Parts: sequence; structure tokens; C-alpha cells
Amino acid sequence: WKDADTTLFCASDAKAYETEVHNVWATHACVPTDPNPQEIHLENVTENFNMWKNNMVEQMHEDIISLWDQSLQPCVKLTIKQACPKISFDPIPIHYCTPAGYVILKCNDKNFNGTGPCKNVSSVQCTHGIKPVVSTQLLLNGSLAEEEIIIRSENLTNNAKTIIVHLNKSVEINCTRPSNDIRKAYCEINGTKWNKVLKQVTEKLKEHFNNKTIIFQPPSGGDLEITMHTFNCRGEFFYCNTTQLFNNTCIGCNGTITLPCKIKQIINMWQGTGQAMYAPPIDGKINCVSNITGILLTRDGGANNTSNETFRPGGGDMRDNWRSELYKYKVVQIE
Ligand SMILES: C[C@@H]1CN(C(=O)N2CCC[C@H](C(=O)Nc3ccc(Cl)c(F)c3)C2)C[C@H](C)N1C
Ligand SMILES: *[C@@H]1O[C@H](CO)[C@@H](O)[C@H](O)[C@H]1NC(C)=O
Ligand SMILES: *[C@@H]1O[C@H](CO)[C@@H](O)[C@H](O)[C@H]1NC(C)=O
Ligand SMILES: *[C@@H]1O[C@H](CO)[C@@H](O)[C@H](O)[C@H]1NC(C)=O
Ligand SMILES: *[C@@H]1O[C@H](CO)[C@@H](O)[C@H](O)[C@H]1NC(C)=O
Ligand SMILES: *[C@@H]1O[C@H](CO)[C@@H](O)[C@H](O)[C@H]1NC(C)=O
Ligand SMILES: *[C@@H]1O[C@H](CO)[C@@H](O)[C@H](O)[C@H]1NC(C)=O
Ligand SMILES: *[C@@H]1O[C@H](CO)[C@@H](O)[C@H](O)[C@H]1NC(C)=O
Ligand SMILES: *[C@@H]1O[C@H](CO)[C@@H](O)[C@H](O)[C@H]1NC(C)=O
Ligand SMILES: *[C@@H]1O[C@H](CO)[C@@H](O)[C@H](O)[C@H]1NC(C)=O
Ligand SMILES: *[C@@H]1O[C@H](CO)[C@@H](O)[C@H](O)[C@H]1NC(C)=O
Ligand SMILES: [Cl-]
Repeated sequence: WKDADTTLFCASDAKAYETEVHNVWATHACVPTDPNPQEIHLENVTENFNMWKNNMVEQMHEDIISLWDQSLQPCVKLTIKQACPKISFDPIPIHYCTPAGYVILKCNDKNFNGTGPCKNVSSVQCTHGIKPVVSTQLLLNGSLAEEEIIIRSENLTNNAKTIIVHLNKSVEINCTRPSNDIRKAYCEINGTKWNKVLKQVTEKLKEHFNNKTIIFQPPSGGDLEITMHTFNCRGEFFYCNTTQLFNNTCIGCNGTITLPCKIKQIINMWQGTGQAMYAPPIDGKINCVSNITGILLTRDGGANNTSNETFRPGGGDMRDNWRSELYKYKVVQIE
């Protein structure tokens, strides 16, 4: 093989009858999953990949952009008025497959950080059931670390680049908007479970920073979407204040940590650049049961001449959410 890139295609397990809109777009944009797909570990052939220079991330990105533009349509989009009926919405696993001529190579070593030489390399024709979850700060409904928690970064020293933390435990949030404000919402997280995981996070993160005294803090400057944990639940965008996770120390607090949320009608687009307003949340209890499997953080710019390094959660670029699950695939050209 040789390093090359070709516009791949997708594969879904969707249903042709459901009107949940992830299915709808995937049914008429992807083919059925390969019934019998097979992996083959190349006998001691070692290959090196790197996510931050992967093209399927960019290509997958373009997919969900076009998907949402087809799907989540706004009443008004300042980037034009349209129709905005409230629809069903729930992530579906999506696979990606090379066309005739190329093959995806996947890394199987449990300690891989996503940059450098993998030894246990195998060959696939399609990816795995990647769930395209759009969310900020923390990583939702993603994979799971096959060993220790892993810190993924294009360049640890460069602080303008984002840092992804892949958790080996799936700590969990439980967000709800009960019925008769119509926009009051709240997520509940087990305090000691997430804090036992984060006290591990800082200790398996200090090791990359010369045993410098690490420390966590809340976002310093932003536009809600980056400062507040923003995601989509049952078609509604949820802005949730996560100051109780990176500030409520405990590194008298082992109960259910409860964070507040608001349902924002106006949303600064994650796809292009601009605002887009919708309509009120539909009546009835709106509950989503999601898994935190990772977090996105941004280092300090300036904490050089210090004994510390404060970390703040990262947002904006949704490519890193795509990178998090695509950290193990690289498309190669068979020759
Ligand atoms: C061209 C630029 C433009 N962007 C941008 O200006 N912002 C600032 C306002 C908020 C954007 C954002 O993430 N929004 C968001 C919406 C829904 C949900 Cl559910 C979510 F989780 C997040 C990020 C996007 C960026 C990728 N791109 C580089
Ligand atoms: C390489 O990864 C595959 C996938 O699980 C599996 O055979 C095993 O973990 C590794 N193989 C060897 C020989 O260690
Ligand atoms: C996760 O990885 C950390 C290493 O930082 C380890 O201490 C911990 O026991 C691991 N947990 C699980 C459930 O594997
Ligand atoms: C990733 O692993 C490679 C090879 O083991 C190493 O050179 C590199 O420093 C690691 N990167 C991070 C961010 O740990
Ligand atoms: C990482 O960032 C530092 C500081 O900007 C720079 O000196 C270094 O060359 C970068 N690494 C790479 C591989 O470019
Ligand atoms: C959440 O995590 C648990 C344990 O890691 C797993 O069994 C479950 O399938 C996950 N849920 C989703 C929706 O991924
Ligand atoms: C999630 O929160 C709601 C509201 O507090 C609660 O009724 C539900 O039982 C919670 N989920 C679980 C699995 O306990
Ligand atoms: C940090 O301290 C631990 C002591 O538990 C030691 O094992 C490790 O080598 C130290 N690493 C650095 C980078 O100072
Ligand atoms: C989150 O709540 C804290 C109070 O606990 C508040 O100081 C902070 O401003 C809130 N976050 C945002 C983005 O307003
Ligand atoms: C995560 O998966 C669960 C289980 O299917 C689902 O209920 C929840 O809505 C998902 N979270 C998001 C943000 O889509
Ligand atoms: C200070 O930070 C810059 C980039 O933020 C980096 O290039 C430089 O090496 C740092 N200095 C020290 C002493 O770490
Ligand atoms: Cl041999």
C-alpha cells in the first residue's frame, strides 16, 4: 500500500420506516453495513498514523454538516426564513468504507495515542459504528479506552492546539427538562464517580507535564457554546453550566452533582459562522441519558514561568470529536 486519500462512502444500520432524521439522511446517503466484514492483523507489519493529519476526519465532518443542513432546519438562519417543524432526533452508528481500490488500516495496540508508529495493525474495509455525537467540552456516547486513559494532542507544547482525554471509564450524565420556566433544565452526575475519574485524569495528565502541579478551572472567555457544555437532546440544544466539575475541587462531596441547563432558541452555528433561531421546546419531559467518554481541554497560554498549568474545557471545532473515534484509522492505496 501507499499513503493516499479517496472520497470514501458510508454505511448505516438505519431503518427505512423510522422518521428519526439521522436514519432518514443515512438511508438515502449510505448503503447497508457489510453483513460479514472481516479484520486481518497484518503479520508484524508496523505502520504509523496521526489523527491531526487524517482526511476522513475532514470528510466525516462534511457529512454531518450536510446532514444537519438537510435535517435540523431553523426557523431563521442568519449566515432567510424557512419552516421549522419539530422532528425526532437520536444518534445512529455510522461506518466509513474505502471504495474499490483502497483499504482502511486500523491500529489495535491498546496504548496508541493517535500519533506515531502502531505495531498491531490490521486491515478493514469499513470503520466501526462511529456515533456522530455533536457536543462541546465533554465527549458524548463515544468509544472507550482499551487500557489506561490516553491524552491525545498534536503537540503538547503548543497551547493553541486542543487536548483530548480518552476515558477508560464511562461516567454518565442524565439531563432532563420536566414539564409544568419552559426552558429550565438540569443534568445529574454522580459526584464521586466523576470525581474518582477526574482525580485519575489529573494524575495521568501530570505525567506529561514533568509532575507540575496541575489544576482545573472554568472557561475564561467565550460565547456560551464554548463556556457552557452544549449538546443536542431529542432535537433541543442544551446549554449546561459545568462549573461544578472543573472547580468544585474535591481533589464533603460524594453525592449527586447537579448542574443547571437552559434551552437556547438562538444558536451560534457549529457548522458555518452565524446565528440561527428555532422555536420553543415541545411539551413533555425531555430526558437524555448520555455517556461521558472523553473531554476536550485547552492549556494556558502563559503559565510558563509557573509551578502550575490550569486547564479549561475546549469547544468550537467539532473535528476533534470526529478525531476522537477516528484516531485509529488511516486510508491507504493498494499497489
Ligand atoms: C468556522 C468556525 C465557526 N464556528 C464558531 O464560530 N463557533 C462559535 C459559536 C459556537 C460554535 C459551536 O460549536 N456551536 C454549537 C452548536 C450546537 C451544538 Cl449541539 C454544539 F455542541 C455547539 C463554535 C464553528 C467552528 C467549527 N468553525 C471553525
Ligand atoms: C492485536 O489486536 C487484535 C485485535 O484485538 C488481537 O488479535 C490482539 O489483541 C493483538 N494480537 C496479538 C498477537 O497480540
Ligand atoms: C484507567 O486508567 C488509569 C490510568 O491512569 C488506571 O489507574 C485506572 O485503574 C483505569 N481504570 C480502568 C477501569 O481500567
Ligand atoms: C504518542 O506516542 C509516541 C510514540 O510512543 C510519542 O513519541 C509521543 O510523544 C506520544 N504523544 C503524546 C501526546 O503522548
Ligand atoms: C510544537 O510547538 C512548539 C512551540 O510552538 C514548537 O517549537 C514545535 O516545533 C512544535 N512541534 C512541531 C512538531 O512542530
Ligand atoms: C455507557 O457506558 C456503559 C459502560 O461503559 C455501556 O455499557 C453502555 O452501552 C454505554 N451506553 C451507550 C449509549 O453507549
Ligand atoms: C435521570 O433523572 C430523572 C430525573 O431526576 C430520574 O427520574 C431518572 O431516574 C434518572 N435516571 C436514572 C437512570 O436514574
Ligand atoms: C513524577 O513522580 C513520580 C512519583 O510517584 C515518579 O514515579 C515519576 O517518575 C515522576 N515523573 C516526572 C516527570 O517527574
Ligand atoms: C456557572 O455558574 C457559576 C456559579 O456557580 C457562575 O459564576 C458562572 O458565571 C456560570 N457560567 C456562566 C457561563 O455564566
Ligand atoms: C446517547 O445515547 C443514549 C442512548 O441511545 C441516548 O438516549 C442519548 O440521547 C444520547 N445522547 C445524545 C447527546 O445524543
Ligand atoms: C513558553 O511558551 C512558548 C509557547 O507558549 C514555548 O514556545 C516556550 O518553550 C515556553 N517556555 C518554556 C520555558 O517552557
Ligand atoms: Cl518473518
